[PDB]
Amino acid sequence: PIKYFGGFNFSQILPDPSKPSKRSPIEDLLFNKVTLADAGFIKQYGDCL
Amino acid sequence: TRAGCLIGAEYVNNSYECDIPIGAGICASYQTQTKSHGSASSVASQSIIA
Ligand SMILES: *[C@@H]1O[C@H](CO)[C@@H](O)[C@H](O)[C@H]1NC(C)=O
Repeated sequence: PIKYFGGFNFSQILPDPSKPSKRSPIEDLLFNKVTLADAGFIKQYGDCL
Repeated sequence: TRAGCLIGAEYVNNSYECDIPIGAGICASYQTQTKSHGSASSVASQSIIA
């Protein structure tokens, strides 16, 4: 529950509880960058209607 | 489900290991349910559970 590991800050790579996809900030950045074809999220990709 | 429309299977809120991958985070199997308190082998619906 606590995230102190001697000073090594893993916040940028640990999952973000304050987001719906629960991706890490670095994971969120990576998913936002690669979006030429993939929408970056699967809110509507499940049915594509 | 995101994979599509599943017919003949009932959703289970519990989490077992995946036997037959349906897709999009869903897996199905053949299960005999005695929890129905009636007929175990012949459950009230089709015996396929996702
Ligand atoms: C123990 O680790 C916690 C984080 O879980 C930290 O806040 C605290 O300073 C540490 N204390 C000692 C004595 O190492």
